[PDB]
Amino acid sequence: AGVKAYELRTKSKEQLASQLVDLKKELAELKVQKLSRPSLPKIKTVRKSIACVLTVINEQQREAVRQLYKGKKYQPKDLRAKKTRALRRALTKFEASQVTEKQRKKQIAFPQRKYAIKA
Amino acid sequence: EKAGHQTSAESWGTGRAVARIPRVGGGGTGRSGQGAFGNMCRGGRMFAPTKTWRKWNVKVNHNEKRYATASAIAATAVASLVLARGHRVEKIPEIPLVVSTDLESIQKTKEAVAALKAVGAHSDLLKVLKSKKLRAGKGKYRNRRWTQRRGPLVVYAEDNGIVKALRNVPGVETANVASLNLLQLAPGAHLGRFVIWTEAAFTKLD
Amino acid sequence: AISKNLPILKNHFRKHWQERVKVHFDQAGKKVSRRNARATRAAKIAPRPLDLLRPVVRAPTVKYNRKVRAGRGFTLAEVKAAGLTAAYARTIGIAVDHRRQNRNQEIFDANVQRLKEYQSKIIVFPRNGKAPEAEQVLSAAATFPI
Amino acid sequence: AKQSLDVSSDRRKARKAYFTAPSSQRRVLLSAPLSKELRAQYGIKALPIRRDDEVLVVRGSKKGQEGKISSVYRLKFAVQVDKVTKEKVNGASVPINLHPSKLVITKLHLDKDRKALIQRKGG
RNA sequence: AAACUUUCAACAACGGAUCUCUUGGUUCUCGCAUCGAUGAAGAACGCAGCGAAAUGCGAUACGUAAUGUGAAUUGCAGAAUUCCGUGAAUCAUCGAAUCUUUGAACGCACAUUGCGCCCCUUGGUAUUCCAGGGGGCAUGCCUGUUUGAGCGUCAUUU
RNA sequence: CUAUCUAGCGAAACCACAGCCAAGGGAACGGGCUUGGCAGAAUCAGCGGGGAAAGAAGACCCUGUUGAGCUUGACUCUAGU
RNA sequence: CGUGGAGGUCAGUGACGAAGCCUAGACCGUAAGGUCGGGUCGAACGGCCUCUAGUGCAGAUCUUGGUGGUAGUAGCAAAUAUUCAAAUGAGAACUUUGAAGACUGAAGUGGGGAAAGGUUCCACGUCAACAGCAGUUGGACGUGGGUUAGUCGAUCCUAAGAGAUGGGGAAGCUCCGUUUCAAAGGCCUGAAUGCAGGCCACCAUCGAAAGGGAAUCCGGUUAAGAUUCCGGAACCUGG
RNA sequence: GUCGAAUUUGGGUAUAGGGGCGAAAGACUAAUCGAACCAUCUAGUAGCUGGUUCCUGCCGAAGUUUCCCUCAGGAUAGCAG
RNA sequence: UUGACCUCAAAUCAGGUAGGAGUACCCGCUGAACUUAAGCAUAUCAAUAAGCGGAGGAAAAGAAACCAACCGGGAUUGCCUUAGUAACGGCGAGUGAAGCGGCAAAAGCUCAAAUUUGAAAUCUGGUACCUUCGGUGCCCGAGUUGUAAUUUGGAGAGGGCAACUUUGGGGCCGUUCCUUGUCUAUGUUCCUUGGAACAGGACGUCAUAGAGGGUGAGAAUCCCGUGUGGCGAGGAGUGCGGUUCUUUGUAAAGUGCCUUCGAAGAGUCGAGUUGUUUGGGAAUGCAGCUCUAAGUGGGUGGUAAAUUCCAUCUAAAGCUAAAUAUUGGCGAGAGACCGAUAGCGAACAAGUACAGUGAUGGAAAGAUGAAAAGAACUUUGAAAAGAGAGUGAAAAAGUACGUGAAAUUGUUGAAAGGGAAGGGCAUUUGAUCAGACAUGG
Ligand SMILES: NC[C@@H]1O[C@H](O[C@H]2[C@@H](O)[C@H](O[C@@H]3[C@@H](O)[C@H](N)C[C@H](N)[C@H]3O[C@H]3O[C@H](CO)[C@@H](O)[C@H](O)[C@H]3N)O[C@@H]2CO)[C@H](N)[C@@H](O)[C@@H]1O
Ligand SMILES: NC[C@@H]1O[C@H](O[C@H]2[C@@H](O)[C@H](O[C@@H]3[C@@H](O)[C@H](N)C[C@H](N)[C@H]3O[C@H]3O[C@H](CO)[C@@H](O)[C@H](O)[C@H]3N)O[C@@H]2CO)[C@H](N)[C@@H](O)[C@@H]1O
Ligand SMILES: NC[C@@H]1O[C@H](O[C@H]2[C@@H](O)[C@H](O[C@@H]3[C@@H](O)[C@H](N)C[C@H](N)[C@H]3O[C@H]3O[C@H](CO)[C@@H](O)[C@H](O)[C@H]3N)O[C@@H]2CO)[C@H](N)[C@@H](O)[C@@H]1O
Ligand SMILES: NC[C@@H]1O[C@H](O[C@H]2[C@@H](O)[C@H](O[C@@H]3[C@@H](O)[C@H](N)C[C@H](N)[C@H]3O[C@H]3O[C@H](CO)[C@@H](O)[C@H](O)[C@H]3N)O[C@@H]2CO)[C@H](N)[C@@H](O)[C@@H]1O
Ligand SMILES: NC[C@@H]1O[C@H](O[C@H]2[C@@H](O)[C@H](O[C@@H]3[C@@H](O)[C@H](N)C[C@H](N)[C@H]3O[C@H]3O[C@H](CO)[C@@H](O)[C@H](O)[C@H]3N)O[C@@H]2CO)[C@H](N)[C@@H](O)[C@@H]1O
Ligand SMILES: [Mg+2]
Ligand SMILES: [Mg+2]
Ligand SMILES: [Mg+2]
Ligand SMILES: [Mg+2]
Ligand SMILES: [Mg+2]
Ligand SMILES: [Mg+2]
Ligand SMILES: [Mg+2]
Ligand SMILES: [Mg+2]
Ligand SMILES: [Mg+2]
Ligand SMILES: [Mg+2]
Ligand SMILES: [Mg+2]
Ligand SMILES: [Mg+2]
Ligand SMILES: [Mg+2]
Ligand SMILES: [Mg+2]
Ligand SMILES: [Mg+2]
Ligand SMILES: [Mg+2]
Ligand SMILES: [Mg+2]
Ligand SMILES: [Mg+2]
Ligand SMILES: [Mg+2]
Ligand SMILES: [Mg+2]
Ligand SMILES: [Mg+2]
Ligand SMILES: [Mg+2]
Ligand SMILES: [Mg+2]
Ligand SMILES: [Mg+2]
Ligand SMILES: [Mg+2]
Ligand SMILES: [Mg+2]
Ligand SMILES: [Mg+2]
Ligand SMILES: [Mg+2]
Ligand SMILES: [Mg+2]
Ligand SMILES: [Mg+2]
Ligand SMILES: [Mg+2]
Ligand SMILES: [Mg+2]
Ligand SMILES: [Mg+2]
Ligand SMILES: [Mg+2]
Ligand SMILES: [Mg+2]
Ligand SMILES: [Mg+2]
Ligand SMILES: [Mg+2]
Ligand SMILES: [Mg+2]
Ligand SMILES: [Mg+2]
Ligand SMILES: [Mg+2]
Ligand SMILES: [Mg+2]
Ligand SMILES: [Mg+2]
Ligand SMILES: [Mg+2]
Ligand SMILES: [Mg+2]
Ligand SMILES: [Mg+2]
Ligand SMILES: [Mg+2]
Ligand SMILES: [Mg+2]
Ligand SMILES: [Mg+2]
Ligand SMILES: [Mg+2]
Ligand SMILES: [Mg+2]
Ligand SMILES: [Mg+2]
Ligand SMILES: [Mg+2]
Ligand SMILES: [Mg+2]
Ligand SMILES: [Mg+2]
Ligand SMILES: [Mg+2]
Ligand SMILES: [Mg+2]
Ligand SMILES: [Mg+2]
Ligand SMILES: [Mg+2]
Ligand SMILES: [Mg+2]
Ligand SMILES: [Mg+2]
Ligand SMILES: [Mg+2]
Ligand SMILES: [Mg+2]
Ligand SMILES: [Mg+2]
Ligand SMILES: [Mg+2]
Ligand SMILES: [Mg+2]
Ligand SMILES: [Mg+2]
Ligand SMILES: [Mg+2]
Ligand SMILES: [Mg+2]
Ligand SMILES: [Mg+2]
Ligand SMILES: [Mg+2]
Ligand SMILES: [Mg+2]
Ligand SMILES: [Mg+2]
Ligand SMILES: [Mg+2]
Ligand SMILES: [Mg+2]
Ligand SMILES: [Mg+2]
Ligand SMILES: [Mg+2]
Ligand SMILES: [Mg+2]
Ligand SMILES: [Mg+2]
Ligand SMILES: [Mg+2]
Ligand SMILES: [Mg+2]
Ligand SMILES: [Mg+2]
Ligand SMILES: [Mg+2]
Ligand SMILES: [Mg+2]
Ligand SMILES: [Mg+2]
Ligand SMILES: [Mg+2]
Ligand SMILES: [Mg+2]
Ligand SMILES: [Mg+2]
Ligand SMILES: [Mg+2]
Ligand SMILES: [Mg+2]
Ligand SMILES: [Mg+2]
Ligand SMILES: [Mg+2]
Ligand SMILES: [Mg+2]
Ligand SMILES: [Mg+2]
Ligand SMILES: [Mg+2]
Ligand SMILES: [Mg+2]
Ligand SMILES: [Mg+2]
Ligand SMILES: [Mg+2]
Ligand SMILES: [Mg+2]
Ligand SMILES: [Mg+2]
Ligand SMILES: [Mg+2]
Ligand SMILES: [Mg+2]
Ligand SMILES: [Mg+2]
Ligand SMILES: [Mg+2]
Ligand SMILES: [Mg+2]
Ligand SMILES: [Mg+2]
Ligand SMILES: [Mg+2]
Ligand SMILES: [Mg+2]
Ligand SMILES: [Mg+2]
Ligand SMILES: [Mg+2]
Ligand SMILES: [Mg+2]
Ligand SMILES: [Mg+2]
Ligand SMILES: [Mg+2]
Ligand SMILES: [Mg+2]
Ligand SMILES: [Mg+2]
Ligand SMILES: [Mg+2]
Ligand SMILES: [Mg+2]
Ligand SMILES: [Mg+2]
Ligand SMILES: [Mg+2]
Ligand SMILES: [Mg+2]
Ligand SMILES: [Mg+2]
Ligand SMILES: [Mg+2]
Ligand SMILES: [Mg+2]
Ligand SMILES: [Mg+2]
Ligand SMILES: [Mg+2]
Ligand SMILES: [Mg+2]
Ligand SMILES: [Mg+2]
Ligand SMILES: [Mg+2]
Ligand SMILES: [Mg+2]
Ligand SMILES: [Mg+2]
Ligand SMILES: [Mg+2]
Ligand SMILES: [Mg+2]
Ligand SMILES: [Mg+2]
Ligand SMILES: [Mg+2]
Ligand SMILES: [Mg+2]
Ligand SMILES: [Mg+2]
Ligand SMILES: [Mg+2]
Ligand SMILES: [Mg+2]
Ligand SMILES: [Mg+2]
Ligand SMILES: [Mg+2]
Ligand SMILES: [Mg+2]
Ligand SMILES: [Mg+2]
Ligand SMILES: [Mg+2]
Ligand SMILES: [Mg+2]
Ligand SMILES: [Mg+2]
Ligand SMILES: [Mg+2]
Ligand SMILES: [Mg+2]
Ligand SMILES: [Mg+2]
Ligand SMILES: [Mg+2]
Ligand SMILES: [Mg+2]
Ligand SMILES: [Mg+2]
Ligand SMILES: [Mg+2]
Ligand SMILES: [Mg+2]
Ligand SMILES: [Mg+2]
Ligand SMILES: [Mg+2]
Ligand SMILES: [Mg+2]
Ligand SMILES: [Mg+2]
Ligand SMILES: [Mg+2]
Ligand SMILES: [Mg+2]
Ligand SMILES: [Mg+2]
Ligand SMILES: [Mg+2]
Ligand SMILES: [Mg+2]
Ligand SMILES: [Mg+2]
Ligand SMILES: [Mg+2]
Ligand SMILES: [Mg+2]
Ligand SMILES: [Mg+2]
Ligand SMILES: [Mg+2]
Ligand SMILES: [Mg+2]
């Protein structure tokens, strides 16, 4: 039951804030009835919903902070490439590309010649 | 290598009224005190443990290799051998069976099958259909569950699709006359493979 | 110990030899994969024949000096005597060896001959991609034997 | 035989694969053949069996019996139909596990992507 | 003659040989090249309607998002079974997050759930004192920056 | 208080096979072999003659081109000096 | 002669019963062994020709596992001691209660704590195992309950001692060193916060539940907690 | 035996294996000390004990020679297949 | 008084980086003994184990201060062979490489020392601005104690001269590659046994599919697959062919000829000595201390020295693919392997339960049946259970569960028995088995 990922993404922050609070109100009230009854399997879907609400609220604020940093040279390490320690310190495609002026002319003067031999 | 040798076990020495074999340290578990290393003791190391560098492949002289493949062919001419080797060539017009080279182009099974049956290979075909049986040993779970006889050897010059046509038939195998494997020629080192030749193949032999 | 009448052997196996032991079980797969490694080179390399032209060289000492052998590269004298520069002679696939000077004419002749005669049977494609369809010969040395 | 360097014929991994197959993959191993009628109409031999399919037992001591699929028990590699039940001597009735391959589907419960599957298969 | 003892048989015990099983081991080959201060490896404690393990996870806790898939999961219960459907599932996939207390482990400690300092914000009169919330302060080194020291030292003094 | 008898509970040592002698010869001190004495179910409490009784691959002794603790103008070295 | 596996072959055997096992039953072989019947059994297995080995057991104070005689035997005898009745229970020398007889005799068989254990505490259920007789009982089994602090501890301080830091060794893991051959700071004031005041400056930290130390008592209360809860009366530090 | 001091003792702390510690016994250093405990080198070497797995058929020994830091072992010739 | 400079500090200065894990392979350091020598010290084990520092997907080595002595050869690595050879060795035990030759793979290279000196032409950052692995403009910083171009010995530079040759940067379809989805054959006919047909018989079918697994027993055709082809979706990215641009070029490269010039690495090479190592022997490498070069110089040329020549390379600075390594990691395919005392220790809640203060030590243990149909109900019992009765193909499968051996044990039956028992030959007695019976009714 409970909440749905796409429906939440439309609602505004300040509504989500209140969404949560009455889910916490419910889940709290659940745990009361829970110990007065022969179990209560129902409480699973609301505590999962709280995760979803909180996932979305996170999605927004992260994306929002993603915008505020767009195009800039220095972005929070939270939001960076990840990939690999070893990887992300490898030379950039630019840095590996550089070639000494002596060579760039040698790489022009006599670059590899495609040929063949018939008969 | 590590087998049966992963442990600290020392001997206990004489004087404990216990055999001198190495025995396991510590306590608190049945393993402690038990016999270690050694072939006689459970959980130990096997005597003279098998090595990979055991000599597996065997070298043969090339001329002697061809001498084997040669007689192996000549036996396919002898009616009594091929008969004795367990092949159903009982009737059939003549040995050798040489067949129309059009065979080499047959690309579909139902054709290639009835092609052989009509040239007189039907009886040693049906054989291999009736010889499939569960394997005798534990090789059953070693990826050989089944054991069957040998159908005829269909030998060509060029492969125009006879190979794909007979690749699914139970017991027939196909070979170029340029190669001619002795294993196929004398299965079990048994002379007299029943061999169906194509005229193109047969005229190539010399 | 020492018994009967037998030649004295020397078997160097006191050393933990069973540690460093190489079987080659891979001789099959190290060939099958040695082929596929060459097969797709020539694929990626397109009409070019997998190897440089290699010179004719005398080979040394008092034992193998009788025969003649493929050397490393064509050296310097023969490259200009073939009418082209070093730096270009490597672009058309040819072996250039800057050491090994020429102390022998009969070889120097045959080698420069081996160059022009190579330059003959080739076809060297232009800057562009418009070229005469290029059937690929894989061998070079066996196309220009010695 | 297998011509591919991908498929293996090794008996061990095969039985590992069957028994460790997940629920998604089991659903396909739980395919059932289609009845002479349903074969005609849809031009399709077999489809993964699913719940509410009416069915006909083609094998076993229940052969020639009919009912609707009560549940597909994928955990079990088995299937339950109503009307086919053991009555234990305590008076209770108990569902009898049957195999999809020993069943034939006499009516398909269809929805959109069950339709679109019958179409997605050529035939 | 019994009892007793011994030997044999039958049935019954004791025990798990043997036979047949094999989601395991073992060895050969083939292909690929990716751990970590963006917090790894490893550890601790937790997390399910009913779990002690194994397994999975991290207070969003046997999982949240995304994608596919097309109806189950199943020990009982429960459901919304929300089935021509943005949709079942202990499914596959995984590109988005969460990720307690730790650990090279970074304010200082650490047989302690011990103890400082800085910044923002909320409540208690509140610049100060107490409390809640949020973010912070390791080392060596490089490049840069800002601020300094030295009759090491060149000019200017006026 | 034990032992002893009973209800209940219930081990261990050891074990080639076993268990009456005399002599004989015998690896020169036999439960077994040879010749004699003999020889009758099933058993309980005691006992310390035998079982060359049990305990532990003799420590004494010798052997081993097997050690170790130790000593010294043995052989060969060495920190320090 | 026999065993595991391998190529070949009998189109060999078999759910109408393979293999195994049991047979004071049969036959063959000098023998290793082979063959058959009967029983029990449940899914595989054999003959011949070859190949190949982790291929044949009575011992090794062999290894592991199982089992005997010993044997219903040695034993269940230290710590003065038990008895009558009831209740409960299928069942009582052993449980509960009553009574009688006794003991430890406060340097205790009393009343608390430290280390250590870790729920053993308490209550209800409950006796297969465990309590070397017994068990209706238990420190067992099952299910639950339970440990409340400004003042009692920890926390703070320093002890023997340990240990970073400039540094100096060492190939290095690392060693030395604790004020040393170091530019080692952090207070109170005014002008909401920087400059102007200004003193002062050998020195991380860890190290005591028995050392040092801020400060609580009585009465009541639970099945099980109390200098902690409640009622009343106080005190100490910090605002 | 000693029992008001070279007394008994808790806890904290220090010294570690050719090392410690010793009012000295080769004592003690976790039931381990004339060199701890743990793993590895290690399946250490053994001229020395012990064991060494089916049947039948034929042939059939030696304890002597010489050399050996050789005397419980080898080489060597002899006997044997 | 004010402004720089050198050097040296500080900051919770702005941006970063190192640590740890892993360790099969890889580069180094350090470093044994057991052992062999039938003793033992050199030697051997071994330039090994243990200990330490540093990497990658490979590492390393590499464009020769090489090998040779030939008609010479020509970076490196690996295979084959040199070769159990040369040599080392109480010349004992033992040790032991190299040059050539065949093959695998092949790939070459750049700095330092030169005045741009008619122009620091070089570069880090900050910053706005965009087309963001970056691009421009501006600005602080670096730097003349040397940033750029140019040159690397195979050269090559300056001049002098004389003609011919040659180009750049973007992306827009398709291919290849990685992720990844999906389509693509043929009996469930008859009979018989059985609980179950997957069995045997009958009649068929498909096969570029008769690998394998699943399903109530030996299943090509019941299911998943297998074989052959076909169609999507998302990714890299410059290789392969195809697009059309831009105009790189008031740049760059190639090549001819004359004459002059041609910088080439020091507490290094080399040496002495010490130690160690090596097959390296009057000294193979390595390092300590001491000495310390030259520039037609220097190193090597495997017997030390003087002398005379000859041969061949250019140290003391640097980068690089492939062939090569791989008891680790990830993903696969296999075997004349092992079959629960085997095979890894672990087929299982196995590095677990348990032991130790600690480092460490470290097990046992798979199988009811097709399916729980897991024995309703009656009955004796305090109860655990027993007895009926049910399920099942079977209970001679009942969660002590497939088959159920031996030791050992209970009952029943048979026989024997005066201080063991068992064995050989023979026979009485009993029990028990047999082979031999068809020729006229
Ligand atoms: N087959 C029994 C063997 O017992 C061995 O283990 C046993 C031994 O280690 C040890 O047995 C000792 C024995 O070593 C020593 N030499 C004599 C001693 N009397 C024995 O004792 C053992 O056996 C006796 C006799 O049955 C029993 O009465 C006794 O209870 C038992 N502990 O006690 C263990 C348990 O009996 C091994 N597990 C294995 O070799 C094998 O299982
Ligand atoms: N004689 C009629 C023909 O038999 C042919 O084939 C015969 C067999 O080969 C086939 O039976 C199967 C077969 O389907 C499959 N592809 C192979 C399998 N081994 C065969 O199995 C057969 O042989 C085994 C022994 O091997 C025997 O037990 C039994 O006869 C049978 N099960 O079925 C037939 C029975 O003998 C075809 N079915 C067809 O051409 C036609 O029916
Ligand atoms: N100061 C160093 C920096 O710390 C940063 O990390 C900051 C936080 O993310 C980190 O927070 C830690 C957290 O890691 C951890 N899992 C939970 C913990 N409570 C937090 O701890 C922080 O606050 C506590 C308060 O009691 C302090 O005791 C602790 O020293 C401090 N690190 O503590 C830092 C702030 O004190 C970054 N990891 C990095 O840039 C760098 O290492
Ligand atoms: N010494 C006479 C000859 O000089 C020649 O000198 C070379 C160069 O100096 C000469 O000059 C080339 C010129 O060819 C070409 N077409 C134009 C190019 N800019 C020049 O290039 C040269 O000169 C520039 C200055 O202009 C310098 O930076 C530098 O020396 C070089 N790049 O081109 C020659 C190419 O090899 C060669 N070294 C050789 O032929 C011979 O020695
Ligand atoms: N007695 C009535 C009920 O029996 C039930 O139990 C039934 C079974 O589980 C139990 O089975 C027992 C078994 O437990 C035990 N291990 C022994 C035996 N294998 C079985 O025995 C049973 O089956 C046999 C065979 O037909 C009958 O002869 C016998 O009477 C019967 N008790 O026997 C019972 C049937 O008589 C439950 N225990 C309970 O509901 C109640 O006691
Ligand atoms: Mg083992
Ligand atoms: Mg003994
Ligand atoms: Mg066909
Ligand atoms: Mg087998
Ligand atoms: Mg078998
Ligand atoms: Mg297997
Ligand atoms: Mg198999
Ligand atoms: Mg090549
Ligand atoms: Mg697959
Ligand atoms: Mg395998
Ligand atoms: Mg009922
Ligand atoms: Mg099933
Ligand atoms: Mg859809
Ligand atoms: Mg459509
Ligand atoms: Mg079975
Ligand atoms: Mg509950
Ligand atoms: Mg789970
Ligand atoms: Mg349900
Ligand atoms: Mg249900
Ligand atoms: Mg999943
Ligand atoms: Mg995830
Ligand atoms: Mg974390
Ligand atoms: Mg942390
Ligand atoms: Mg910390
Ligand atoms: Mg905070
Ligand atoms: Mg007595
Ligand atoms: Mg008694
Ligand atoms: Mg006792
Ligand atoms: Mg005992
Ligand atoms: Mg005793
Ligand atoms: Mg006398
Ligand atoms: Mg006598
Ligand atoms: Mg006497
Ligand atoms: Mg006597
Ligand atoms: Mg005796
Ligand atoms: Mg006798
Ligand atoms: Mg006699
Ligand atoms: Mg006499
Ligand atoms: Mg006596
Ligand atoms: Mg005795
Ligand atoms: Mg004793
Ligand atoms: Mg003793
Ligand atoms: Mg002795
Ligand atoms: Mg002894
Ligand atoms: Mg003694
Ligand atoms: Mg002596
Ligand atoms: Mg001697
Ligand atoms: Mg000694
Ligand atoms: Mg065999
Ligand atoms: Mg085997
Ligand atoms: Mg076979
Ligand atoms: Mg066979
Ligand atoms: Mg049959
Ligand atoms: Mg068998
Ligand atoms: Mg018999
Ligand atoms: Mg029978
Ligand atoms: Mg039986
Ligand atoms: Mg049988
Ligand atoms: Mg079965
Ligand atoms: Mg079966
Ligand atoms: Mg063996
Ligand atoms: Mg055996
Ligand atoms: Mg035995
Ligand atoms: Mg024995
Ligand atoms: Mg016993
Ligand atoms: Mg007895
Ligand atoms: Mg008793
Ligand atoms: Mg008694
Ligand atoms: Mg006693
Ligand atoms: Mg008493
Ligand atoms: Mg009473
Ligand atoms: Mg009592
Ligand atoms: Mg008294
Ligand atoms: Mg007192
Ligand atoms: Mg108390
Ligand atoms: Mg209690
Ligand atoms: Mg107890
Ligand atoms: Mg008791
Ligand atoms: Mg009892
Ligand atoms: Mg206090
Ligand atoms: Mg403190
Ligand atoms: Mg101090
Ligand atoms: Mg220190
Ligand atoms: Mg100092
Ligand atoms: Mg300030
Ligand atoms: Mg105190
Ligand atoms: Mg109390
Ligand atoms: Mg109060
Ligand atoms: Mg005295
Ligand atoms: Mg006195
Ligand atoms: Mg040590
Ligand atoms: Mg010593
Ligand atoms: Mg010391
Ligand atoms: Mg003393
Ligand atoms: Mg003494
Ligand atoms: Mg001990
Ligand atoms: Mg001790
Ligand atoms: Mg000693
Ligand atoms: Mg110790
Ligand atoms: Mg210990
Ligand atoms: Mg051994
Ligand atoms: Mg060794
Ligand atoms: Mg030896
Ligand atoms: Mg001796
Ligand atoms: Mg001598
Ligand atoms: Mg002897
Ligand atoms: Mg900063
Ligand atoms: Mg590291
Ligand atoms: Mg390392
Ligand atoms: Mg020796
Ligand atoms: Mg020796
Ligand atoms: Mg010695
Ligand atoms: Mg050495
Ligand atoms: Mg090492
Ligand atoms: Mg890496
Ligand atoms: Mg590679
Ligand atoms: Mg490299
Ligand atoms: Mg060079
Ligand atoms: Mg070379
Ligand atoms: Mg030497
Ligand atoms: Mg000598
Ligand atoms: Mg020698
Ligand atoms: Mg050596
Ligand atoms: Mg060497
Ligand atoms: Mg810039
Ligand atoms: Mg910039
Ligand atoms: Mg040109
Ligand atoms: Mg049928
Ligand atoms: Mg099957
Ligand atoms: Mg059939
Ligand atoms: Mg199959
Ligand atoms: Mg199959
Ligand atoms: Mg199919
Ligand atoms: Mg299909
Ligand atoms: Mg397919
Ligand atoms: Mg140089
Ligand atoms: Mg060294
Ligand atoms: Mg030297
Ligand atoms: Mg390099
Ligand atoms: Mg490279
Ligand atoms: Mg391996
Ligand atoms: Mg490893
Ligand atoms: Mg393969
Ligand atoms: Mg077993
Ligand atoms: Mg095992
Ligand atoms: Mg077992
Ligand atoms: Mg076994
Ligand atoms: Mg085995
Ligand atoms: Mg084990
Ligand atoms: Mg356990
Ligand atoms: Mg241990
Ligand atoms: Mg079992
Ligand atoms: Mg009743
Ligand atoms: Mg009752
Ligand atoms: Mg019954
Ligand atoms: Mg039932
Ligand atoms: Mg029935
Ligand atoms: Mg039956
Ligand atoms: Mg049965
Ligand atoms: Mg059964
Ligand atoms: Mg049951
Ligand atoms: Mg049970
Ligand atoms: Mg049992
Ligand atoms: Mg059973
Ligand atoms: Mg079974
Ligand atoms: Mg039995
Ligand atoms: Mg008597």
